[PDB]
Amino acid sequence: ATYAQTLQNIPETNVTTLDNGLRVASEESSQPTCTVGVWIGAGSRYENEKNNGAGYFVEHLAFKGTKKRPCAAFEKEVESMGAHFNGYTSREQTAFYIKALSKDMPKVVELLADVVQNCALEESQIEKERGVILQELKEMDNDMTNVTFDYLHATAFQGTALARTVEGTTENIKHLTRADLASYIDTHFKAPRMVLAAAGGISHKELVDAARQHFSGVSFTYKEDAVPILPRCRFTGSEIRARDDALPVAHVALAVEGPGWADPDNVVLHVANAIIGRYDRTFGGGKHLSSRLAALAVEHKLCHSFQTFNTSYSDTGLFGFHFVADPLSIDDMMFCAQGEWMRLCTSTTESEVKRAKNHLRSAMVAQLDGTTPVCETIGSHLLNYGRRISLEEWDSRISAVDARMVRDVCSKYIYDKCPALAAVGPIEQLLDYNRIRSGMYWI
Amino acid sequence: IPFHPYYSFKDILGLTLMLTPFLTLALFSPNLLGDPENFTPANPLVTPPHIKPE
Repeated sequence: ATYAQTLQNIPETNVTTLDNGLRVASEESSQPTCTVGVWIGAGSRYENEKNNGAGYFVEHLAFKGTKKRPCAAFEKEVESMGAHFNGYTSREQTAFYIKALSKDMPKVVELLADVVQNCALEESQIEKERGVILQELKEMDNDMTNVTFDYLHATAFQGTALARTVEGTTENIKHLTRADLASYIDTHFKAPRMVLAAAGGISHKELVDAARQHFSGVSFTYKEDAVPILPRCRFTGSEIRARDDALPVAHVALAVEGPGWADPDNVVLHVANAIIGRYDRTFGGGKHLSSRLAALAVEHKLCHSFQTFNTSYSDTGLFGFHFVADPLSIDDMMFCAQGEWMRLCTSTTESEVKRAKNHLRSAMVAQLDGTTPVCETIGSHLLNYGRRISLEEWDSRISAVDARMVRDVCSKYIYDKCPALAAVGPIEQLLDYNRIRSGMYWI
Repeated sequence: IPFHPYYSFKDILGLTLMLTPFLTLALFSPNLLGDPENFTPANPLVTPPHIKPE
């Protein structure tokens, strides 16, 4: 029963829209258990300077209870049905979802609706979470990788909204008002911008009837039905070096502006990132690993790890790589890294893309390893790509990619481009933007 | 900072600045910095009345 076929067999993802704008979608499996959630098209990018951190503060309350069912009432009801509720909030995408028995499919939707709509926002709890978020910041600040990507955005998108952290400023957390969290919810958590997605043993029809029932938003004026278009974020070849010779290792991330969800090149970009891949000191492969960079990394003890990435966004994106190294091998590593990038633009081989494509498909499949991940793909696809994109399609697109294509596309986005750099730790060895800028050409 | 490109570039610039006067002098006023007394072949028997060092 060849791969090809198993692909065209996976049940189609159904989507139906309500009069309020809400879009309900789902992929039905025989699974006795399931996952359902609302993927809102909101994040820190929608926040401005005065409320940076709202969507995150709000994330901390969508679970402390609603108007109808207060704290214990909510938790008790949810804990007692063996369900798992949890979510997240990115720069331009927020999500809240539950993992429950396909049986409870309809009661969950009710619960979801009650959260996005009737958050209690108990002004008593607010002051508590305020101290919690402040505490999580102290912690997240010790996560070099995070510090490094935030900074990456901080300078690559300096001057724009995309250059803000999701968690927000220490001041905003200390001062946001119930009212602020209030309007945040009112302004963003809106039907035409939300997506009720589900995966598992669930009837799409049953799913949508339940949606109609509690997700009964009303829309009178045109304004309400409209989805705002965010102001464009300006990428800037720049660098931010936060140095502290006291930290054990050093983090380095370099990137170029990426196209954005909609753009087909992304496929090619992924196939490329698939060649250089990623590495880490516990990869059994060793000196024989296929990725030259990885291989080089191993042969020269160049880094405790490295990883490529193609972080997409609506209108923009970040295509780069990140590596952790010892103070004294930062240069050799950076050198080799740009080396492979230049190689991508100038000499990618068919054999490489062949391996890359296979590896990619495999990752593509792992993206749908369970109701939750599958669900996450739906919520995001609709939200980002507008519709759903089947593995059969992705797989198609991927197959079209070839060396020539990789080189052209990579040259297009990499060659002779002013990159964005972020470095943290004992970064004295790696140095000079110029020296790095010249690494952008010839290979 | 790495010598290159910071000082390799600075130095090249510097060279070109020194080069102008040096060539201007060389091409336009060749013997400006030189004594005209030295256009007279050495005469072991006569020290020029006006003899100054370079």
